Amino acid sequence: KGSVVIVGRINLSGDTAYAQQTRGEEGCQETSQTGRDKNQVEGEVQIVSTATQTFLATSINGVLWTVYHGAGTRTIASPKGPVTQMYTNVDKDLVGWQAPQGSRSLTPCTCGSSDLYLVTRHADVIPVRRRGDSRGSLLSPRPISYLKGSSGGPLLCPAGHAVGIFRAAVSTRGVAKAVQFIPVESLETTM
Ligand SMILES: CC[C@@H]1[C@@H]2CN(C(=O)[C@H](C(C)(C)C)NC(=O)O[C@@H]3C[C@H]3CCCCC(F)(F)c3nc4ccc(OC)cc4nc3O2)[C@@H]1C(=O)N[C@]1(C(=O)NS(=O)(=O)C2(C)CC2)C[C@H]1C(F)F
Ligand SMILES: [Zn+2]
Repeated sequence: KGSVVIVGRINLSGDTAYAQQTRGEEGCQETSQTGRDKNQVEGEVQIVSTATQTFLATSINGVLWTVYHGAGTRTIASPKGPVTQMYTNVDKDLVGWQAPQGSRSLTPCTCGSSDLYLVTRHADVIPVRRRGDSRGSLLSPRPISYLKGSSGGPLLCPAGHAVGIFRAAVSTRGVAKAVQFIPVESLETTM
């Protein structure tokens, strides 16, 4: 199987969040096969792809994290070739690689706030009220299509710290009313 490939990023650096593509589909396929990706990486949230799926990955504390259901055990492409996972936990649906040079990491949240914000692959910033250790409700439910492809993205607190990694959606008749996430403390213990 090929490597996971960074194909874009969610730009959160200014006042407006927006998605940027950094590699098209043909270059993605080539880079997945070689594992050699010379592109410059920037930012906290990467858009990533395999031959068959596309999703997100988020840097927290120097590790680029994503979901096992997207990445499996795959290496990630890098300027020096394929990079093997540093963390794999199928029970948490969690994998991680060393964060690429040029990326910026989020800091784990320590404030205990329940007012969260989910960042999607389309750079929507979606308010979510935390409802448990691993769940939160959308303030404005929407069709699940709007969340598809955003696993591996972050939930952030009002100060912009990482609270969790988006894992699964709670859906009724195709409407997403809530999200399920890997809490950052689960990452912190993994580290
Ligand atoms: C494969 C898709 C996974 C499945 C089902 N699933 C759901 O969300 C389902 C739907 C389908 C009914 C919505 N809800 C749901 O279980 O709710 C229940 C309350 C939750 C409690 C159970 C949590 C289960 C889990 F998550 F831990 C999970 N652990 C796994 C571990 C190992 C593994 O090894 C192969 C597969 C695993 N598979 C898992 O879950 C996930 C999903 O779709 N995630 C999102 C996404 O965007 N993926 S993605 O980027 O498009 C893609 C596919 C390209 C990568 C955010 C969703 C976006 F769509 F909203
Ligand atoms: Zn916080």
